[PDB]
Amino acid sequence: AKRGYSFSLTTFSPSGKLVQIEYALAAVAGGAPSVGIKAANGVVLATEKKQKSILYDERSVHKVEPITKHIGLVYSGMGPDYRVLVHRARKLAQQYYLVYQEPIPTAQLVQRVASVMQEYTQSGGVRPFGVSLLICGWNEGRPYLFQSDPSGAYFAWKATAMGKNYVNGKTFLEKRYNEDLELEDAIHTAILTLKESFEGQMTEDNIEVGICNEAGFRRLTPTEVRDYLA
Amino acid sequence: MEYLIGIQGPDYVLVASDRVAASNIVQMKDDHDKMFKMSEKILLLCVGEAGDTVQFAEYIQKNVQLYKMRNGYELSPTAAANFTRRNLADCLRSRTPYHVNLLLAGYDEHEGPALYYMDYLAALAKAPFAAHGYGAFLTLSILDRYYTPTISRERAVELLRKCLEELQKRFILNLPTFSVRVIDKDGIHNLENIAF
Amino acid sequence: TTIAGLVFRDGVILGADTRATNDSVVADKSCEKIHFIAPKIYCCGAGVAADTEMTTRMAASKMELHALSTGREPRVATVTRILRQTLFRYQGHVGASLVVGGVDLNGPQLYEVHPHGSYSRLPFTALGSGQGAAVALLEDRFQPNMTLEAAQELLVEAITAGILSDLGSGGNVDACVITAGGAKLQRALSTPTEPVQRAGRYRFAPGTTPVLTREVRPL
Amino acid sequence: TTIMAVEFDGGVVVGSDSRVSAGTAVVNRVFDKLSPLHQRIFCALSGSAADAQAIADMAAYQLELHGLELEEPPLVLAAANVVKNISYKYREDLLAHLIVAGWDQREGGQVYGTMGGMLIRQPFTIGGSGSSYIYGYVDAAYKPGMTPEECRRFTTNAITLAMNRDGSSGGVIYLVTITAAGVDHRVILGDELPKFYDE
Amino acid sequence: SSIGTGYDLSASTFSPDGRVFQVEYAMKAVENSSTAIGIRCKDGVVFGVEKLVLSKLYEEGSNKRLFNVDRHVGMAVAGLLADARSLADIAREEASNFRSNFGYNIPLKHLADRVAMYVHAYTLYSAVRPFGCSFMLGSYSANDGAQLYMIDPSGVSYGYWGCAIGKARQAAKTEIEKLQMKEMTCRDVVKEVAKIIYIVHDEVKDKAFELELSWVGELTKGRHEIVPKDIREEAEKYAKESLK
Amino acid sequence: SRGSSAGFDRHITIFSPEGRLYQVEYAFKAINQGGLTSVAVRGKDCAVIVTQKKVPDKLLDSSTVTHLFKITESIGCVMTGMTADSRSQVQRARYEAANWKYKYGYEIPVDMLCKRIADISQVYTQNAEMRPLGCCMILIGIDEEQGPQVYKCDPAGYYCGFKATAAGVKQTESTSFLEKKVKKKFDWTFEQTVETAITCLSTVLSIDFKPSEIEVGVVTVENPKFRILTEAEIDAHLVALAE
Amino acid sequence: NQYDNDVTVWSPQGRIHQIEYAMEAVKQGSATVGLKSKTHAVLVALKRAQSELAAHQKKILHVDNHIGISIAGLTADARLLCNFMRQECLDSRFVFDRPLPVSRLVSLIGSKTQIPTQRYGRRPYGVGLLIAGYDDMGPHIFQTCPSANYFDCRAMSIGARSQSARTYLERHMSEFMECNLDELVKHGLRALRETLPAEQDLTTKNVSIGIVGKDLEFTIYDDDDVSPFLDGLEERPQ
Amino acid sequence: SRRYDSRTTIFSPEGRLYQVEYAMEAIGHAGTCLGILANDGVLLAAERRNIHKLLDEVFFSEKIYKLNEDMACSVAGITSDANVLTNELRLIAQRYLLQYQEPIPCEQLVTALCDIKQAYTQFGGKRPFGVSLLYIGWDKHYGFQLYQSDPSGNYGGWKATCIGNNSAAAVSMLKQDYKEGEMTLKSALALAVKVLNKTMDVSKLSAEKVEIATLTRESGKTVIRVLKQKEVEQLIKKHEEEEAKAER
Amino acid sequence: SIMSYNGGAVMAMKGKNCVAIAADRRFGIQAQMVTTDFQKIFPMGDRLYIGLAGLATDVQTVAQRLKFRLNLYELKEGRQIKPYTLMSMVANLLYEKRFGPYYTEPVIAGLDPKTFKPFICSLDLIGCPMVTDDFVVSGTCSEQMYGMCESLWEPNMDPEHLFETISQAMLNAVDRDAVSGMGVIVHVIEKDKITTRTLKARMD
Ligand SMILES: [Cl-]
Ligand SMILES: [Cl-]
Ligand SMILES: [Cl-]
Ligand SMILES: [Cl-]
Ligand SMILES: [Cl-]
Ligand SMILES: [Cl-]
Ligand SMILES: [Cl-]
Ligand SMILES: [K+]
Ligand SMILES: [K+]
Ligand SMILES: [K+]
Repeated sequence: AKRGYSFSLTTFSPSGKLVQIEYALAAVAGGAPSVGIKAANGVVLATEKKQKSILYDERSVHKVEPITKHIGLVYSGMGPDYRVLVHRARKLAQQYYLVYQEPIPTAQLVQRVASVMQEYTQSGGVRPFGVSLLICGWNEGRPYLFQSDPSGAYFAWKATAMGKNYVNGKTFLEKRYNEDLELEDAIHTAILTLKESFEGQMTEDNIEVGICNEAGFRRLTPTEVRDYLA
Repeated sequence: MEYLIGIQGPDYVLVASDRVAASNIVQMKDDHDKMFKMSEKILLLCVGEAGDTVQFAEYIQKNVQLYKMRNGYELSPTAAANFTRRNLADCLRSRTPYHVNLLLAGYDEHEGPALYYMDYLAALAKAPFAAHGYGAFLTLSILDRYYTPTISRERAVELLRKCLEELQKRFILNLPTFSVRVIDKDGIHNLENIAF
Repeated sequence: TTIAGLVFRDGVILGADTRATNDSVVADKSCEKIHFIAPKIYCCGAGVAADTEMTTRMAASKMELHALSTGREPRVATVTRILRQTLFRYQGHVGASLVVGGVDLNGPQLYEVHPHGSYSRLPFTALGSGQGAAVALLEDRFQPNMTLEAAQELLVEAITAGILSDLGSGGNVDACVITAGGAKLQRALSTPTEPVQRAGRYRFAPGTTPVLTREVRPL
Repeated sequence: TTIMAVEFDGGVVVGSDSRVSAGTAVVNRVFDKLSPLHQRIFCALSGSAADAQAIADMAAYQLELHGLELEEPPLVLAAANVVKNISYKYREDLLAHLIVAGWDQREGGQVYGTMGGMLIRQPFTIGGSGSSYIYGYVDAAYKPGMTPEECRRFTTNAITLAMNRDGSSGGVIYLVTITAAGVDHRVILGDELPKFYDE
Repeated sequence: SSIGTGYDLSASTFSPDGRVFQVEYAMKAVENSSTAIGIRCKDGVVFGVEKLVLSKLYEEGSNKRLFNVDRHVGMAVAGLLADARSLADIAREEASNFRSNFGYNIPLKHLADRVAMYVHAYTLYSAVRPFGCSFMLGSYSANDGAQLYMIDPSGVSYGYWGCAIGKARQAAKTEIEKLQMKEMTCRDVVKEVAKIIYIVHDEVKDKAFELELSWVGELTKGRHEIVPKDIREEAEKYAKESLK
Repeated sequence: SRGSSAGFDRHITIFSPEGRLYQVEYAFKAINQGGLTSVAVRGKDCAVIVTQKKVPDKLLDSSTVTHLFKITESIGCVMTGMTADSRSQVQRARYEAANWKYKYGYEIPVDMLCKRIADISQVYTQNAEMRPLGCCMILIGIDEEQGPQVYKCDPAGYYCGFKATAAGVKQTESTSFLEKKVKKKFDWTFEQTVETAITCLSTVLSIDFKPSEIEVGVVTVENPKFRILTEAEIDAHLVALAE
Repeated sequence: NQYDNDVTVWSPQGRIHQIEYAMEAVKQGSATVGLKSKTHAVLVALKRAQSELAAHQKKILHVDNHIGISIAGLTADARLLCNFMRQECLDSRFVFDRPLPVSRLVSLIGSKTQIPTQRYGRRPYGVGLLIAGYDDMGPHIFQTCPSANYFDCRAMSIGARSQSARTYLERHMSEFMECNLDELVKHGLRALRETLPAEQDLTTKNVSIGIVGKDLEFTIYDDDDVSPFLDGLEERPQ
Repeated sequence: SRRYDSRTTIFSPEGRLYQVEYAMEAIGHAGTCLGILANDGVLLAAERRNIHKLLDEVFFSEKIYKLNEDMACSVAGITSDANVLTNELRLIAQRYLLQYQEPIPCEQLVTALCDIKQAYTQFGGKRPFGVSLLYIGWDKHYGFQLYQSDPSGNYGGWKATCIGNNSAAAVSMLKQDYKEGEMTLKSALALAVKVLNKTMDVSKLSAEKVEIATLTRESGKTVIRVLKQKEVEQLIKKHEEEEAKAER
Repeated sequence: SIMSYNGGAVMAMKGKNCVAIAADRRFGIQAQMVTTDFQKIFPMGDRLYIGLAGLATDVQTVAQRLKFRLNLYELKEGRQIKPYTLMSMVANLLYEKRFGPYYTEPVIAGLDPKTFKPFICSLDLIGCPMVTDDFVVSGTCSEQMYGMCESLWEPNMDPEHLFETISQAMLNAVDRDAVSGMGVIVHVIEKDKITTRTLKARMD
């Protein structure tokens, strides 16, 4: 028999800073690098999927996940916490569709998912999520890219990077990224930003990449990743 | 079976209610008041089930008074009527519903004189004139006949006179006395009770 | 409402009419009684229209969620069980009689499920007000391993039978064909009745209608 | 519906008919009313179709877990108790009689009747609407220690007669035989069906 | 062996070296209690417990450490007796629930499995403390044969041919290893149980003791019950005279 | 600044200044407190489990001492770590497996069972009231569509599919052994996969053990039923190595 | 100490200090003696006064017609357990129409007293009881503690200086079984007398006696009803 | 259990609440947010803290929220807590509308949320919302209004006020310039740009760095608009041109 | 009948880049009429309207509770609602009371914001959506309204002619219903403007 704690594990310090959120921000900042780019006619999301051993089955688990027909997810930080947010976001997407009979606007999903992240910064007996989410989507004939973080705050991006070397990844994108890209060009600059922080040689198994357009969201097959790696 | 009536003018609302408190076949009271003071310019007249009327009417009365204390100003005749409608409609699909037929009369400083009709089903409708009870079937035609939206207070009491005389002649129930009150710019004024 | 399911060699075919009746009067002459559940699983709904719609959409939503977590093509056997248990919980108060058909790793499957929660698996079935007519045709002209084209024709015939014979059945016949390669939904596959033609023109010269009040808000 | 279960030395025989009917109309002339609770345990379905199928599923679920916890094939008695318990907990809410028959190592082939939420073990049991017309038949046609094949004849015969008498019973006869070796499932088509006095 | 201040106050807190000390301290409570014993014979299981007499004012038979969990199941406890009785009640209800659901006597392995889950549940949270005792479960039937199980504060359960818990669990186990229990009748076993208790008992540290003995085998028709005064006193005389 | 601590981050499952979870990290060290090593290898036609069977005394019933557990007819598992924690996870796994079939009508896939336990293990990682389970579950079984499967779940909540995996005290040395055997592409038969698993545990521990000193559980394409090999069948594979 | 603030915290030695601290509450209360023959069960307790102006505290309490108790420790915890004992005895008579066997009632105390010792935020019962009862098995003397553990005893004494009474009963424990009721109470009084200091002895104001057995239902004598037992006294020797 | 309890809803020896006053410090590090009341309207002016070359600009605003048909608010503090409160503000405004069938009076909506925030400081053992809010609106009782909300759950009606970074410097700057009873919306817009320019960090001031919304009564309808970039550009440059005419 | 208690008639029609919606103005209890100016058509935004026929309380309740959910939608979303989305919102609202339903059958009529496209639909008392390219009717004179609409409606009608058709369809169908009348209110919806008209209907 058990009964949970009813007191907040995230409190205000004398400085006025919620320490556990910034500590959760350290968990994502130390995780594997991820990059997202909004490119006029579509969105691309890419991440480092280096399992650091040849024993692993690279096909079993995925980091780039679909939420619905038109929305995808990538993360930096902890895998287990990310899974919870995926399952919650998939349910929120269906809850919206059952009520309105319309594919959920990306901005509306991120708002609903970020609100779940907010709970774990105030609710009793729980720690915040150690994950920053990268949400892509297509609705009203327009590409969307969003960032959700442990705080529960959300930001809209043209292009951004998170995880290891997120500071060097962003400055790279400031110079490299230009508006009005083609989707196929966006995959290149996504892998290029990922190469800046890699360490090792890139194979189609070492990285994972998903794309979102007017035809919906899908993860690129290992054969498709190999062709861009040249 | 009881009787309510309201007549709205250009700058006033005239309301009247019978003074009979009846049980089975006996008249227990000759001077029972069926009017409830909600605000300085709001009156609620209630009719229906014996115990349900007073309990419901006072509950709304005390909540309109609660609003006055919490804010420093009173509810508008419209906001008051919509509040009473909300409370009755929420009890409609419950285990214990209130079988009350009511008539809300008020004066707003902006909109002016107001008169609201409401079912026991809780359907709200604004009317230039309305009547509750079985006596309405005998009086609504007289109201339809002589009513003009520019009726003076002198003529309004005389029109009420014509309606109450009809209840003495044709209506099978004995309703000899009526409470008569007028709401306007200055508030609620107690007017001479019409006896037969 | 006449709905039918047929199992053939390459897959399954489902049929429905398009008539929705309120009271004993026709409200919709063109409604969709074949419901999306999974890309390769569809369900035919008869009973209370709202119930069939919502129960179906619920299943479809759950099935998508299942597919997402599983990462695999959903099973029709899974859909049937989901439906049963939900419907059983409500003791037949959710008026949904359904024909669910789909293709699996396990092949083509046809199920019928009743509002009380009973299910049965079979090569062919018909549900709804016009089921008698449709079952009659299938019982008469059904052979196992029918070619798709023969199956298409028989199903149409079966549902057509319901349209003409039943008063609560009418409109066009919709068919949905499910094969391992694909699922082709054919709306208005066949239309037995077309009356567009009217002999009189009931038009009114502007001003015929007497207006007391006019108000126009520009935007 | 006509359902029958007969007990022999090696194991048991469970019989059923193929029809479900809604009033005077038949909605399924080919329905298998023989559901397995476990590898060696079967039950025969009667009553409300929805209720019967609902109980069958739960019984199979609980027994599946029961088996794993014991790491042994469930006793038939155990199987019979779960069905009895579900039927009894909701006697007013659920309308079903399930006959549970199977094989276990401890006590061999066994037959249980759970009608009404009671537990009884019998040499053989009949259930359903059709059972009324064969009460006389079974009493005169029963002999102790019938061989598997004799048992099959017995259940087939009884159900055939019930099917012809009963309006709510028809279709083909479904038969299973449970032994230590395995489960034998066979169907008897109308042409194969036994013949008696018809007129 | 122990960590102070922080990592040993709660059972919901792991120590740096991957240990739950609240469970280990609960394991110390049974180590302090007097020795409980039980072994599996050819045709049943016999239990034996040394019961330290705190005061001669207490009745002969008080503080029973041998319990009847079910008509065929017996429990031998060692540790905080308060927890031992609550676990005896939990085990009784579990055996009762099995018969109510499945209609026959609960298999001992499953009973041991079920109660061990309840014990384990008290090792995960800060809201509750682990049980401060260890206990044994024994049964016999014609189908399952003789069986003997033991559960400790962590929630671990294993089968045994011979088992001991308490003060001198090591001094008892080495004496059990000498016996050919796989071939011995349970009538002969009682004699050997009684003598190992007497050898294990410390007469110069602990004041005095009583011997508790239990049956569960073919001679008792599969029912768990107490060893009669006649057979016990024969085994007690056997224990005193072979102590030389 | 690696390994910094502030507050109760060492006692409850909350974040450190670095963004770590020490309580989760200590739970991995609780797996080594069992004092045993488990190895799993996947072939083309099979999936094999092996773990050392230590019996301290003959007073213990040897048949009851096991870390090999059956969750489904098709799915088995090996447990490494705290014995009581391990048995709790097995009971929950059997519950989830049977609960899946009741809701969805088909046999639970090996990957889906592993994810489900990983999600429940995540709850202990986020809520502070309870500790994580100091155990490790390696699942085997054959998917009807994707062939043989070997999966592993963490107290952290991490789950993944593997070609070969080790767990426990001698985990790090046995994973490096398996890497060397993977690079060389052998013909992964039943005998090859069993012996690769056996020789792995026999080299890292260096024993050359008796049939009674180890446990083996297998899943094969022709026979998807999870089976424990017992003494006689393991003895056949042990004398096959010495040939 | 830090292992002594909660019942859910085990000491490194393998102990719970909060149970042991609750056991200290029993020793601080005034002494009470319980003993039995083959036919009767007698409780003798020492009433205590905080001041001479205030009256003496109640020590003996009613439970049922066949069962009675004597308290030692906290008053509210004593009354809480007393009400539970009364309720269990009432439930037994309501359902079975026969008096609840003493053995089973004490087992219900053992089950109830155990619950709060294992839950966080809860505390042990700060009272120890001596239960005297009569049923089918004859007279019974039972002992309960803050720790849920209970004892079946021939004679017992708990409270302040109860060791002196405990030693007296231990010498005369073979005497009790053939004792006459009047002789049995005097043995209980002589044990309670040993607890008091040399200056003071048993008076009519500070002695409470409770008797249950084959002859009569449980009865409490306090003031004027006590003097027949005190009269006929062998003088206080040393 | 109580070992890990931070005791959030507890009193300090001096008679104050720590978590409330610690939350006040979070507001000070957030964006500068000011509100000014005029005769023919009321406006909000706030510093954008989300500024980058790579930000997309999807929403109409960053810190300004529409709550009602006749009401709008601006935010300073933790944005996630702000999103929770603003969503609740939209709910309470709609619950009043559903019941009375007329828009909620400005003061009443502020009162309702402040009771929720106060509840978080007294019971529950939870951290308070680290957000300060500025409400602007129009009701039929008091006309154009401006309100300030504290994490303590305490409120007040202002003619001009500011919360966030350099808040004490901004209010004393307003105290000197604000002309009570003579303030028009055009004068208040000019004052907003003046205060922001001196208060803000990056010095020069930009159309991407500030956010201004106006609330006016037009044709019997309450009109709320978030000012376009081309409008803001003119507001900054009009102050820039007067900065050049200040020397001779 | 429960629907027959208060009565009422609501109708919607479709035309060339425009939609029309009309209702009777009667509020009455069984035997008598109380109000001549009762509202049944409610605006759910500029260029989108809902008409509600049935029990007067539920007509008012649904309208108020839908506005509650509409305003929250229009605040959470940064847009004005699409006609299909409103239909699904009413469908969800009504179905939530599956076994205790509001006794009203709603009619959505409006033009799609941004995309100009006309949209008309009607729903059950338990929220079953019906989308047509011609007309939808709801009320106590369903049969009377169906008989008029089937004979009068044409594929491509200009705002001038659509008003005349939808009026005549409402006028004559109401004159055959004893529980509907006391005036008819018509809304003609265009991109440029919205035209509101009360007609010289029978007052008997
Ligand atoms: Cl708490
Ligand atoms: Cl039609
Ligand atoms: Cl029979
Ligand atoms: Cl039956
Ligand atoms: Cl691991
Ligand atoms: Cl005391
Ligand atoms: Cl509003
Ligand atoms: K469903
Ligand atoms: K036996
Ligand atoms: K200590």
